[PDB]
Amino acid sequence: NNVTLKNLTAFQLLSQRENICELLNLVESTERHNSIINPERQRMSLEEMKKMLDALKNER
Amino acid sequence: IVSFLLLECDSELIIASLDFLYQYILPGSQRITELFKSKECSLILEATLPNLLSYNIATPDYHLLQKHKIRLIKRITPARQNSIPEVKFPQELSDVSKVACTFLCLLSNDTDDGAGSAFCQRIRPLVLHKLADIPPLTLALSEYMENT
Amino acid sequence: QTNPVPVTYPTDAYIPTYLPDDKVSNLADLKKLIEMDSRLDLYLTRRRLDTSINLPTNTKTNKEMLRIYVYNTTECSITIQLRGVDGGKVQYSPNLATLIGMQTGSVNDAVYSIYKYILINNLFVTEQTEAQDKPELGEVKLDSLLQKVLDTNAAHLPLMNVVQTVNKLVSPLPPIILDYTIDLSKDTTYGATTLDVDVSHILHQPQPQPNLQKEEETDAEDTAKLREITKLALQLNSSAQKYQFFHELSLHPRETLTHYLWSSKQNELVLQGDQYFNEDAARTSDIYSNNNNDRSLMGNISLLYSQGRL
Amino acid sequence: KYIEESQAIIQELVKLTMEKLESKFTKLCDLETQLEMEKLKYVKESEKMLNDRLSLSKQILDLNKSLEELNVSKKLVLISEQVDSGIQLVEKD
Amino acid sequence: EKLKYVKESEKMLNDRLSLSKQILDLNKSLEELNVSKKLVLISEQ
Repeated sequence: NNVTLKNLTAFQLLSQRENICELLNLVESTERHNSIINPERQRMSLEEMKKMLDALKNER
Repeated sequence: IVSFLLLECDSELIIASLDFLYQYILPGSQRITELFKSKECSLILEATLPNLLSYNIATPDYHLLQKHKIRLIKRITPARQNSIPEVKFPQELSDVSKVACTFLCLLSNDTDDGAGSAFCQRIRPLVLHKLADIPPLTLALSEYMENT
Repeated sequence: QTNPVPVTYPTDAYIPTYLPDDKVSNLADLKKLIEMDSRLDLYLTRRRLDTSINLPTNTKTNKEMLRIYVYNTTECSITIQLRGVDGGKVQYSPNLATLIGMQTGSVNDAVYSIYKYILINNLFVTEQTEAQDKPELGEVKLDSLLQKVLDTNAAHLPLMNVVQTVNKLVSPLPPIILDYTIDLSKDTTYGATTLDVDVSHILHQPQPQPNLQKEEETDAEDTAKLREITKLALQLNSSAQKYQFFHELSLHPRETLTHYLWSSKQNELVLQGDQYFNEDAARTSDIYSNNNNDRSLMGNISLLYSQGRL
Repeated sequence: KYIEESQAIIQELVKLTMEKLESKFTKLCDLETQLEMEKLKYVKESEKMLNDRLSLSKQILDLNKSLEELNVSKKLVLISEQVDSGIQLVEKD
Repeated sequence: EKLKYVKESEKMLNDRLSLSKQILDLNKSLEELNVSKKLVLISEQ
């Protein structure tokens, strides 16, 4: 919750190193990439959108 | 900018918006017309200015009275009920209220039969309530009460 | 409140505007939704302000009565209250009841009527009134009636004094009082002794609704929803920044790679600037030894001695 | 495909929601105009009643004084707790 | 709020008319016995 010079430099360096290691394909981030996408959450949100759209369609 | 006026928890932002609007409508009357041409700005000003008059000055509270119940004092003296609690009145305004008073005074000095003068007449009764609750407001809104 | 209460969690976040409009096709809808949310907020916050006009009246918008019997039976004051009496309706003094046209009302109604009377008859000392005809400005010139009401033989009381006298001129509704002293000769009386008193204001019982149980819940729910939305917006920003980095790399590889190398070297140099400050390097004679190739520690001694601090 | 269907659905949903909210806003604006009209009429009538009440109370005071001047045992009394509720000439001791 | 305003306006109008009738009758009675002035509603000029 506190930000010092050490924390800032470490954060920036970590981001840079992660990006570069991803360029060389030296990292497997399936867990993060599927917790952010979360296809289950995608299906849930899609069904919620469909239900809301049907509700708006039938009120007329 | 008038939406900025609509806030409540930031005195400095309100004072900045009021200063900008003052400097805006200051030179003449065509700018008053351009300001009140918009329906949203008109509505927000009409709903905001009288409430900005009584901004953070601790008006007399008539709710302690409604909550105060009247009984007989338990206890050879005759039976009194109880004394109605006192009601205090404010003795000075806040900066936001002073700036709003100056803005209303400036806005009232426009030519009749044109916008800005009809605004004061649409706003008058709420200002009368405010004046009844705050005497320094009656002293400070002299130019507004003259041109109305 | 007069200040926005600085908090510890992020309260908002920008939406990135450097994404390609062709690939991302739902930014326009999100911005439309944000605008509509702002409009709804404006409308609610505006219409939740008090702008209702209430002029002083009474008899605001039955057969229900009550009879009280008193009788001495054989073989002294009496006071009665009704507990439906609050400060919301009081008894105006008989003098004030001639200034205003009513006898019973609220306190704010009395104050408003006093101010309206001072307005109708021109009694405020103004610039024009002084120029036409010493009293100060914004003072009230008293008439015979105002003097009979305030009980002052002065002429130029200010306004605070007038409204404080108004506070003086108010008393609660008087209770029921009977004077049935005694009766000892007759067997029983059951005389008239009847009082017809309204109890309508007590059997109707207009009560308010329960509060402070959903306000806190609503506040907490809205805060949680706003924080979730802000977290999602920050995640979007992170993804967009990674995309922008890789796009820039695809455009100019050499410059971005040189920048990466230089920045990594510099950040690694920075992160190694406090390693010999841990009470282990401090308590042992290693970092003070001259055999260190880098002598950035002992070399200061001379200067530190000349400054006297040491 | 997945995201494409979601995009079409989102377009339609946003369109319908915007239309619904704009209709609600129009209704609210009309109702607000009506409220302002009624408030203006009420303000006019209430100011008239208040001025009449104050003037009538002062006149009642003067007339009771005059009745006491000419030796008349009558008084002018409010029928109820106001002036608007009615006044009448009654007799006392 | 709108309903409140409408109701109060109508009540005020009715009370005004009733008060005018009462004032007319009281002025007639005062003229009957003796008087120097008459009750006057400001609204009627």
